[PDB]
Amino acid sequence: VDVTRDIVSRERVWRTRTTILQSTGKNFSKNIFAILQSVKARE
Amino acid sequence: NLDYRDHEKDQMTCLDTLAAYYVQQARKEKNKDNKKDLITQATLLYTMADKIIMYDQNHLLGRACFCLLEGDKMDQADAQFHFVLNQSPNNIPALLGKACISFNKKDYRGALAYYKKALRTNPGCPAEVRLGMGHCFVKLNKLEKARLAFSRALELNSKCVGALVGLAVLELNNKEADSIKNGVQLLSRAYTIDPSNPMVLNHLANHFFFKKDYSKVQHLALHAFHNTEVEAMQAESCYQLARSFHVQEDYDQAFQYYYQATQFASSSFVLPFFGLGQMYIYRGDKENASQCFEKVLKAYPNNYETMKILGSLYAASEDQEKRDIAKGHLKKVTEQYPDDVEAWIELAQILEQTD
Repeated sequence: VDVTRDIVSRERVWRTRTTILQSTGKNFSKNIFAILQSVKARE
Repeated sequence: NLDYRDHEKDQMTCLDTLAAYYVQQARKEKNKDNKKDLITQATLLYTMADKIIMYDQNHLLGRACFCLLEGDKMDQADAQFHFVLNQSPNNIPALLGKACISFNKKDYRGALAYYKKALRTNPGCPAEVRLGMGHCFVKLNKLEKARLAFSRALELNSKCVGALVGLAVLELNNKEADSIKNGVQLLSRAYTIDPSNPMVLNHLANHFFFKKDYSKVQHLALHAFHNTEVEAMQAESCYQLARSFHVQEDYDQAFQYYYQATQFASSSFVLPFFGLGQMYIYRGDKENASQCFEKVLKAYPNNYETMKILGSLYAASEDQEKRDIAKGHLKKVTEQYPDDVEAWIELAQILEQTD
């Protein structure tokens, strides 16, 4: 029916599942993979 | 020299006219001849003129003025014009040539100091040498000086339109005051004395555009277009045509004119970029309206240009390449109050993801 494309075309989804996974801020992995790699060399 | 007993001097003076009036007549070409047809005759006899006497008071004028006709090699023409001061500068236009080259390099300080010597001696020239000085008094905020130059040019000879249309261009900014002088004394007088001018035709067209008389704007802009050669007048002549076509819900013909206005002369003014910005909205090709509207802010922002990219905003979500411009445009409509009605809607339409 047209009721589907009448609503999926005008609405706004600001948040979904994948939004929830990332922080709202800026936390890259340069400060994460650094220790992640340091832990593997000591073993 | 048949039997004139050594009269080579007058022969070289004869061929000097055939090496200078050709370049002088190549600029005012007619409809049956081209430019190269008078350039090729100006290049052949100049070499034959230098067989008797070389490097004289006017022979350097030809080498210098050969570069203005092709639009290149400006340093060569300035170095050839300076030599007339070191050989025998016995006239004023022997030195006036350097100021025209200073004008092409966007040097009005070097040009104004050279146009002062043109009025002290005031030699003979039907072209009103004071006209080029009143043309450089247009810049650097000398409105008290350029009118005093155009008035003397109008009192010596009213035949010159180059001293009259300037006062029309000096008066186009006043739209609420002095309208009759600007549509009649500066537009109806310059037209009846010289109808083949695309400047007065463009200005009569843009003056008639506000009076809602589009029947003559498109008629005059076609005649203001085919006789001009340089790219400064033709982009504006196409811009008037596409402006007259946009208000008639005729964007098909106006789109190509808006494209030609930017393809001919791009660094002229901000109007053709904004016309293509409001034009690319059509047919759903609003992608390129953003690229053409980007160059509008580079000159200066406007309260009307801020709502252009805001309405044609392709930013949706997690798209900071395009939402920053909509926010910065909305910050321009927020302070001023040009009867804002939907300005607050586009404000909240971005701030739903933010606070």
